[PDB]
Amino acid sequence: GKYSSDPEWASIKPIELNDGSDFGAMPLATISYSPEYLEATSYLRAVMAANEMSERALRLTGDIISMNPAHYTVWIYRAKILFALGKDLNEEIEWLNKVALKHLKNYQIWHHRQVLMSSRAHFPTLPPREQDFLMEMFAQDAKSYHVWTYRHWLVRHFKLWDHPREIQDVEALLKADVRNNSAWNHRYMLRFGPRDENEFDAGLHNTTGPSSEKGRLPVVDEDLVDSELQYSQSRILEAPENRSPWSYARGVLQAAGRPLSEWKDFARSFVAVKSSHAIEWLADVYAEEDGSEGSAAEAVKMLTLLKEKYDPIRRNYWEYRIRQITASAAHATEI
Amino acid sequence: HPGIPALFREPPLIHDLLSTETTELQSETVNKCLPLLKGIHNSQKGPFNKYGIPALQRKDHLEYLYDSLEDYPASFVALDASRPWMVYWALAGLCLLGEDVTRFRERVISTFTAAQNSTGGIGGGHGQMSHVASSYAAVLSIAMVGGEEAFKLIDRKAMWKWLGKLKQPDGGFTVCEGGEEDVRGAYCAMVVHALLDLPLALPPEAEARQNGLETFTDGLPEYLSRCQTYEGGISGSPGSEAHGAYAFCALACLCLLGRPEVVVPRYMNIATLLPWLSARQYAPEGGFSGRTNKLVDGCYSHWVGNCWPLVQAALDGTQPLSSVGNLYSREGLTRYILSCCQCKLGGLRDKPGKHPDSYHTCYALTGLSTVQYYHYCTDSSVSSKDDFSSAFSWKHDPNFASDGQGSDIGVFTENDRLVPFHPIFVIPHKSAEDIRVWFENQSFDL
Ligand SMILES: Cn1cncc1[C@@](N)(c1ccc(Cl)cc1)c1ccc2c(c1)c(-c1cccc(Cl)c1)cc(=O)n2C
Ligand SMILES: CC(C)=CCC/C(C)=C/CC/C(C)=C/COP(=O)(O)OP(=O)(O)O
Ligand SMILES: [K+]
Ligand SMILES: [Zn+2]
Repeated sequence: GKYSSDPEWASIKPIELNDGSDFGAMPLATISYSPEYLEATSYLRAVMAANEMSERALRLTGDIISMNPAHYTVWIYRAKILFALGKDLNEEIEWLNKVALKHLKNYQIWHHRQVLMSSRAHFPTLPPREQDFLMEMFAQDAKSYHVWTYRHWLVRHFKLWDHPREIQDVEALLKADVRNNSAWNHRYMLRFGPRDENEFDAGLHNTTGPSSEKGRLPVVDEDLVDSELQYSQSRILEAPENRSPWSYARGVLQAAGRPLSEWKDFARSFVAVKSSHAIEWLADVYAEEDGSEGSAAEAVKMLTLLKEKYDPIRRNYWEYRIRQITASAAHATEI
Repeated sequence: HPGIPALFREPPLIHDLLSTETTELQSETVNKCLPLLKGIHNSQKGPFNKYGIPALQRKDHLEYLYDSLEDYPASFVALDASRPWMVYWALAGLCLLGEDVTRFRERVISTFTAAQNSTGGIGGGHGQMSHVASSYAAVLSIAMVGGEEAFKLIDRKAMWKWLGKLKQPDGGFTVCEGGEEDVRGAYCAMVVHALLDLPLALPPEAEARQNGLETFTDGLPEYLSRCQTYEGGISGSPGSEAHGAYAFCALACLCLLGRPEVVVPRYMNIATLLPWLSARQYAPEGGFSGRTNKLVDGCYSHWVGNCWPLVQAALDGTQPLSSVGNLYSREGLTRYILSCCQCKLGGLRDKPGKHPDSYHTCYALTGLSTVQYYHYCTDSSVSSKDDFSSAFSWKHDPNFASDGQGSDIGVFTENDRLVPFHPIFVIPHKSAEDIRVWFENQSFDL
C-alpha cells in the first residue's frame, strides 16, 4: 500500500473498515472498494480520530477527494485543516477551481468554496477573477443550481447588487438563452431582493407581513420598475411562449405594488394566440382587478381557452380558477 | 391505440421561432417520449389497458430492487457516502410493490450499527460524520422493517444532542456540522425528530440558544417563508431558484408544525405557489419538471406529486370523522411513469435515454402510488400528544381505476395498485405510526 509503506505515515496506525460484515447478518448495499480507497480512508479515520491538523492529513484529503469528491466528511475535515494551519487560501481556491472544472455536477465543492470565501481575513474584497470563473462554469452548464446558489451568496457577502458585472453576466446569459430561468431569478435578486444586512436573508421583501403581501417593497424606485418592465417586454417579444420573463414581470409588479392591468394591452396584443402566458395574464386581470360587469365572464372564457386548447394538461387548475371566479361573481351579484 | 388522447400524442400547439439550448433539449425530450406515450416502441411490454398504457412490470421491478440491496463493484465508490439512501430507496420500492420487508430486520440492524456515531446521529458509513439525510434514510428504513430490536438501535439522546448542533440562528438546519444549510436539511431533521419523538426543546447547551432560540421549531416556519420566491415556488435557500424538490421539503416540514390549512396559508403565498406548482406538469410528456424551463423527470412524480396532497389539504381543511379535488393531471403523470419511465430489464428511470437507478425507481413508484389514493388529514391522530399531532392524523382512501374520459381519472389498472405512502414521511402509514407510538411510550434516556 501507498500509505502503509510511507515513512511519512509510520507514526500513525490506520483504522480498518468495520461494515458489520463479521458481526451478525450481512450488511446491505455494500461496495467492493479498491485497495487504494480502502487504505486512504482507513488512514483518514485515524487522523480524524486523533483530530490531527497537519500537512500530511491535508494531502490525504486531497487524495481521497481525487478518488471520491462526493465524500462530504473529507471536505469538512479539509476545511478544518486549512484554517488550523493558516494555509494560503488563494492557492486553495486555485486548486479548487481545477476540481470544480473536472466535476461539474458536484455540489460539495461549492459549499467548500463558500466556507473559504467567507473568510474576511483572507478575502476582504471580491477577488479580481472570481466572477470570470463563475462564467467559465456557466459556459458549460448555464443552469447549474449550485453555482447559481454560490453566486447569490457571493452577491450578498460582497454587496454586489449594483456591481455592473452581475447584471452584465445575467444579460450575457439571457442573450445566449432567453429561456434561462436561473438568470432571470438572479436578476430578480439583483434588482428587487432584500439587502438589509440586519435581517436574515430572504427571497422576497415583507415576509413579516401577510403572506398575500409577500414581496412588497417598503420603498419603490419607480424609474427602475419601469425600466425592468420594459426590459421584460423586449425579451418577451423575442419568444412570447417563454414563461420566465412573464413570471419575472408578475414579480416586479407585485414588488412595486402595481396591478397586472398595467400590461392589459400588451397581453392582448398576443391574442390567433402567440402566447398562453398572455391568456393567463388576461384571465387574472379580468378576474381580480376588473370590477366591471362582464369581466368575470371574460376571465372564464380565457381559462376555457387554456383548458381546451392552449394548456390542457393543467385543466384541473384552470377549472379551479373558474369555480373561484364563479363563486366570487355570485357573491358580488348577491350583494 | 384509440384510448390515447391527442394531448399525449403531439407536441404543444404554440411554438416560438427562436431556437435556444432550452428548446433544443425540450424538443429532444418530447421526441424521445412520443413513441413511448403512443405505446409503439419495441422496448415496451404489455398488456396495454383500455387507455393504451402498459402494465406496471411488477416482477421486473421487484427483481431489480432486490438486486440493488446486494454488492456493488468499485466503480460505485461515488455512492459511499449515500449507502443509507440506497437501503431506503430499495426497501421503499419493495414496500410499495407489496413485499413484506420484515425479513430484512437483521441486515438493516447490521448496516446501520456501524454507521451510527457515538456522539449521535448516523452517517454514510463507518468513519463518516453524522448527516441528516443518512439519519433520515436510516430512520425510515428502520421504520419499514419494524421490530423492537431495530428501534432500540438508535441512541435517542445522542441523536437529540447532535441535531441540536445543527440548528442555525436563522431558524434552519445545516445537514451536518460544517455542512450546507438548505431546506432539505430542515425537512430531514424534523422527520427524524418527529418519528423518534425527540424533545421539542433544544439541548440546554445548544449554540443556537445564544441566538434567542429555545426549541427545534423556533424560527423554522419563518425561515421556510423566506425561501419562497417571486415565482411562487420554494428554493433550497433564500434567494435561490424555486424548485419542486425544495417545495416538497418546505411544505412537508410546515405540515409537521401544525394543520396544513393553518400553517401553509400563514407562511406561504398560496396564490403564487398554486399556479407555479400547476405549471410543473408538461404535455405531451405528462410528467413534472423541477423548475421553470427545464425537463420532466420521473423522480418529481414524488417531489412535485406529493406537494399536491399537502396543498390540497391546506385548501380543504381537516376532515372530520367537500374537496377541491386534484388540481393536476393524474392521467398525465400515470402515462409518463408507466409509458416512459419503465426500463425493459427492470427498474425505473429519470426519462427515456437514461439508465434506471434505485433512486428514480423509488420515487417514480412513490408518485404512482400517490395518484391511486385520496390522502387527507383528519381530527383523529395516532399520537398521544399534540406535537406533530396533525402529521399523524393523515389517512387514506383508494382512488379507484376509472372508465371512460374525464379531467381527473385513474388510467392505471387495479393490477397496478401500490401500497399507500404517508405524504410527509414517505413510508407506509402503519410504519410511521408504529415507530412514533413506540418511542412515545419510551422514557427519554438519561
Ligand atoms: C437533481 N436530480 C434530479 N434527479 C436525480 C438528481 C441527482 N442529481 C440529485 C442530486 C442531488 C441530490 Cl440531493 C438529489 C438528486 C441524482 C442524480 C442520479 C442519482 C442521484 C442523484 C443519487 C443520489 C445521491 C445521493 C442523494 C440523493 Cl437524494 C440521490 C443516486 C443515484 O444513484 N443517482 C443515479
Ligand atoms: C430529502 C431530499 C434529499 C431532498 C432533495 C432532493 C432533490 C432532488 C435535490 C436536488 C434539487 C436541485 C438542486 C436539482 C438540480 O439539479 P439538476 O439541474 O440536475 O436537476 P433539474 O434540471 O431537474 O433542476
Ligand atoms: K443527501
Ligand atoms: Zn430525477
